[PDB]
Amino acid sequence: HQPSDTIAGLYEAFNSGDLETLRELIAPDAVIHLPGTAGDAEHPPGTPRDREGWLGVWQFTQAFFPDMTATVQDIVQTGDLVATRCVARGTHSGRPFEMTMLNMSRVRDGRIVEHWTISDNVTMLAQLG
Amino acid sequence: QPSDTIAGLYEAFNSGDLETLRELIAPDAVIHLPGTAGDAEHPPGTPRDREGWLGVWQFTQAFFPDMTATVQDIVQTGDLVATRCVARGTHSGRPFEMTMLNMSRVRDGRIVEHWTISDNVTMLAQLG
Repeated sequence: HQPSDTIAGLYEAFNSGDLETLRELIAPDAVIHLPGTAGDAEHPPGTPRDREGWLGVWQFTQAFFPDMTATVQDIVQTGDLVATRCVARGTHSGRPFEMTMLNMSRVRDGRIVEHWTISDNVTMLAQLG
Repeated sequence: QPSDTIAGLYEAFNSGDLETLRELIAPDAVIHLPGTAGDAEHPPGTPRDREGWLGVWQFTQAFFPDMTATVQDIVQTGDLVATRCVARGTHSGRPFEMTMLNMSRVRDGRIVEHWTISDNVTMLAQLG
């Protein structure tokens, strides 16, 4: 049950802003598949990122939603593959939101080497307005 | 096995096989669809039942008649199955390829709870 621990560790490290642990748990050359909403001028939607590209998107999001946290609700593991359902919880200027995240991660030697994630942004925006 | 149920589900969606869909999904299943699937009568975040889900799926099928969903990775622990799928098609001459992530609870060979989200923004970027 090591890969499951890696992924649990990841979301805790994101919540705490723990860069050292994030960089331990994600390989520098990991293949990160972010959703189309995270696409920009340099990465069109569908283009994979590396670790530091992912951590860059995370930091941008955190600037807008400084109290946003992810809690793991369900986790399943088979071999080196871990899938998770999380709930992202925060407030936008005093109005609380609650958004589902679904993730799939490949772990090798206790490091994430591939990751897919999508968030239910439309539901979050419905809650805020 | 629960893995077999979920593999059967996506095959049944691809084939348009309503009979098998209704066998594999309990009528009272709790279906958590993304906010894009919300409307005037069912606000974003409100769970649906099977027939509500199959209603949204029929609209989606009618809109992208050549779309297929292929299970790429499947993980199982107990009664919980997660899948990564790729939805593929060609919409009016433009090919598209979009990730779907799903999580399903299976009991007695039927889906009783389901969460799904699809990377719609990437799909729309590929078409326009």
